[PDB]
Amino acid sequence: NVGQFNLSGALGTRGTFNFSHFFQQLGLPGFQDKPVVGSFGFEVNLQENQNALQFLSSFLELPEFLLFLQHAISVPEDIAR
Amino acid sequence: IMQYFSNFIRSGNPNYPHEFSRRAPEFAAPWPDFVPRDGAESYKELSVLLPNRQGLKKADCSFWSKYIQSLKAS
Amino acid sequence: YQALQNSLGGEAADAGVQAAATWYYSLEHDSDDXASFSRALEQATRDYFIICPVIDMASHWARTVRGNVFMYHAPESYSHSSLELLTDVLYAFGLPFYPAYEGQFTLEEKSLSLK
Ligand SMILES: *[C@@H]1O[C@H](CO)[C@@H](O)[C@H](O)[C@H]1NC(C)=O
Repeated sequence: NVGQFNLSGALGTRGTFNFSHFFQQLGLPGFQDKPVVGSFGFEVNLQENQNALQFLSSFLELPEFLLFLQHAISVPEDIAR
Repeated sequence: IMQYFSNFIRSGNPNYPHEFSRRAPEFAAPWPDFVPRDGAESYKELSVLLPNRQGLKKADCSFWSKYIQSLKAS
Repeated sequence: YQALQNSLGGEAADAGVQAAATWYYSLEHDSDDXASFSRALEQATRDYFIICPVIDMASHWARTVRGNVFMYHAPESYSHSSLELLTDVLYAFGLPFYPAYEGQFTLEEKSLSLK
């Protein structure tokens, strides 16, 4: 839902980040159901950011990730804090 | 090899003698988990160097498990 | 669908030959990756239509004493896809020496073509 901006029931607009300015730069209506500048003067590519969100969503479904987590828990803090 | 098998009997993992310790094995190279995906499927070879290898009999077992099990399913 | 059936079929397969070739070459009928599917199919049809019939004919010609038999194989190239001639015809007819292709061939390709 973050990738598709289906956020009306999860996000309000009172916060200090300016969503109207963000969506105006992107040419988008807002919450559904030139260099673009986002937070802190970072240049934002929406398609790359949406691909990154899709990557994490599938990354969290891999059965290999649970095995990675199990093995990574055992790595000593002396070599990886 | 007796230390590999003892470790598995004691803790369920050939690499560790204890369930609540995760110190790396020193008697030989670590034994990887079997991950059932192409490119993975690692095994321990019981030779003198005890190496880790991937995809045992991949071609031959594809013949039996894919082609032959489909001939018998028709 | 038609690419997979037409390639290995049309008096070239019953329902069993298609399944055997599908297994042997890892051909996925219901994929959408035209790239990978074409690569696998091209490997499948090159053997069926080109390479193995050549080896069968050389074997028959040598086994039945029809004449002297000599076989070559030109390994895969990436260099001259703009030319429609394949590697064996380009070398056998000496295209590295053509004035129209000056600057496009190395001295090693000229030396190989001359041999
Ligand atoms: C968001 O930005 C626009 C233009 O920069 C501005 O007009 C608007 O007041 C801002 N929203 C706020 C400050 O809540």
